[PDB]
Amino acid sequence: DLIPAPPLSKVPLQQNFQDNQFHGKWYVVGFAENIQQREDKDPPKMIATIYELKEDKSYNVTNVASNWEKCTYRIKTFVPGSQPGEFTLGEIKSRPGMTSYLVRVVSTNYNQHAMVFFKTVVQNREKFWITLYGRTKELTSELKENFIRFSKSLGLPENHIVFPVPIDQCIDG
Ligand SMILES: O=C(CC(O)(CC(=O)NCCCCNCCCNC(=O)c1ccc(O)c(O)c1)C(=O)O)NCCCCNCCCNC(=O)c1ccc(O)c(O)c1
Ligand SMILES: [Ga+3]
Repeated sequence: DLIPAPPLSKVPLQQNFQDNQFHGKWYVVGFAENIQQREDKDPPKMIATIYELKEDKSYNVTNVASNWEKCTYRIKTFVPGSQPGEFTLGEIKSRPGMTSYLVRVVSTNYNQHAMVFFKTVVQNREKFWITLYGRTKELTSELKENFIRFSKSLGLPENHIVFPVPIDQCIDG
């Protein structure tokens, strides 16, 4: 029953993607995925994803998160794909059984919010998710509604949609 990925042609790409303007810290204020919202857990803590543009035009991507022990810094590379705003994972060989990792910036105004679509295939199991990014940790009802609406348009119902809890530890860095 795991929810199938939509066809990539149904996933918008941000027109005229500006990689310099997309840089820096985004708070992951919402997310939806085909796999789960788990189902035996308190609501998750917010993470930050930091996009640093390298000289070769790929992104160094740092996920900053809080766990009971400490702040974690998980780093990967987004290499440009065929169109501005599309990426694939540099370190794909480091993911056992992974044959594909695709990123598509669906929309953004650069200084406030973004939505990013992700898709992965690992031993022929397809996973996809959408993140709602904010330059601030709080966002308007307006944006939360757009995101919910977008998620549903990709076949993700409301019980697959999660709004992480803002924290100060780790992600204020
Ligand atoms: O196999 C995976 C899954 C995946 O490749 C992709 C995946 O399925 N992501 C699911 C994210 C669902 C949304 N979660 C809630 C929202 C907050 N998270 C994100 O926005 C987000 C977005 C993208 C990510 O890849 C990610 O990890 C998280 C991934 O990188 O997470 N991860 C483990 C990789 C192990 C690498 N070898 C061990 C070294 C230690 N790990 C890392 O350094 C590292 C670095 C960057 C990573 O993204 C990472 O997951 C691990
Ligand atoms: Ga990861």
